[PDB]
Amino acid sequence: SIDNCAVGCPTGGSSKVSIVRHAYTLNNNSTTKFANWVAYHITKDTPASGKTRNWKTDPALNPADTLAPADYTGANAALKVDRGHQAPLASLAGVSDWESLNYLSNITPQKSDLNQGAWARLEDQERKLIDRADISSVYTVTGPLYERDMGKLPGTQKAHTIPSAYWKVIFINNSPAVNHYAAFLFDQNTPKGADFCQFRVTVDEIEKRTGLIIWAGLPDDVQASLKSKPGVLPELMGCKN
Amino acid sequence: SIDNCAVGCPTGGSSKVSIVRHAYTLNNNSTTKFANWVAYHITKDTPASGKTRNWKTDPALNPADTLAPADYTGANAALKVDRGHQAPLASLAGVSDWESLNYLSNITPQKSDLNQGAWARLEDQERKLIDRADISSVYTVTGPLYERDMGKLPGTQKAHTIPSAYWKVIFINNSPAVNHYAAFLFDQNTPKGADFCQFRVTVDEIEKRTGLIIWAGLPDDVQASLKSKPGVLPELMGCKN
Ligand SMILES: [Mg+2]
Ligand SMILES: [Mg+2]
Repeated sequence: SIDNCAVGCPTGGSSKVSIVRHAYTLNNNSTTKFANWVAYHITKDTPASGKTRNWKTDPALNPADTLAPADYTGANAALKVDRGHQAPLASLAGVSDWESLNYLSNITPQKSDLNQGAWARLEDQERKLIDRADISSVYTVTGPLYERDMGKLPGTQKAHTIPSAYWKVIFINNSPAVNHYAAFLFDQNTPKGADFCQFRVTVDEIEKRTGLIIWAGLPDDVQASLKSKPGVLPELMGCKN
Repeated sequence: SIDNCAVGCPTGGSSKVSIVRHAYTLNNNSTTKFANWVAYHITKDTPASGKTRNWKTDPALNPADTLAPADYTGANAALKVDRGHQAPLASLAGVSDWESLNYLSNITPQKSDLNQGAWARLEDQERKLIDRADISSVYTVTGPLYERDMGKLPGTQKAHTIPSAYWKVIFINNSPAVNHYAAFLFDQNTPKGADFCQFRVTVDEIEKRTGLIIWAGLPDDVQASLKSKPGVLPELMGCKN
């Protein structure tokens, strides 16, 4: 009874069932150990600052199909990665199941310079959209890409696949059929000082690279036309051209 | 009490007072003899087909400040122009004062190849938007450019200025601050078989070439960012890239 997608959650996830929470809807990958996609819905009631971060194994998954906190030991030192959120904590932690934002189904080993740099700056602008009086929702889908060998977490024996990049698809209010939208894609090795505005892409590129269909409930004609056209939502997020 | 603009009618027109009708809001130019801009609001209830075209002098204007039917005598033979509508007849002819769509304040001498070609095909797609279940309004502003000498109507003694080009700025539903938008600009000499999708521009370009501020009630930051960025509404009208 919770719809975190509005226009249909993505198809093409490796799991036929998705986890549905107030914080987000997520589709796990038991092979990579990370979520294929995470969909969430920011409203005026969802942001909450200063929450704590008790990393925890997601109790709704089989423990063999996801990571545990122990699996991150030594990762920062060896790989210069953080425990990076997919659905962002500060944008969503006002919901009733907020601690699930720190479940490791919502985390990947994300390069620190990306997590703390352009990815964070994009999160900040994404969240700020909800402060506009005429913006009542931000609906986002985010996830990883696996396109090159990224090495392995040193602290685990579990088979897993570290992402090589991350993507984020955003629209406001009711539907990208009528409302502004955006899509971004960042390599893991994006420089710390990068401008997130330089990473705009089409939804079609993300779909072709991921094997997903985003906004899967839209009419075919809407999908074809809008997914090959970069959106204008980034212009409201401080981007030029 | 009638709001044909939603987000503020344009500023900068030569007349300090505009004519407000159910069919449109119009700002006349007593020097050129044509409207500086015409703003209108298509809904599911506004289109009507097959209405006739009884051209008439606008009774709300001083006759010296506008054209009369006699003024068009011989114009097609001299200049290959038609009596071209600014606010489109078929999209608006169901309104309560529809005959005002054929008042000459809503008409200019528009090259036949443009009127019957790309301009008409844009009108058709603009009108078709309202058939979509999720589109409840189309708000448009249209008007001329005055940049080169296009000749004089042979049938009048009045000083007048034939337009050199025509533009159309469109958005759907509530506001371009949140909804898709488009802008188009066509020279008078546009070839008959031209594809209207090849004439997309920014709102900023139209403003700079007219002295107007369109959507003048939007916040400054919304104006600055969106007006320099071509919109995505044309993708819903059959256009690509
Ligand atoms: Mg982060
Ligand atoms: Mg016409």
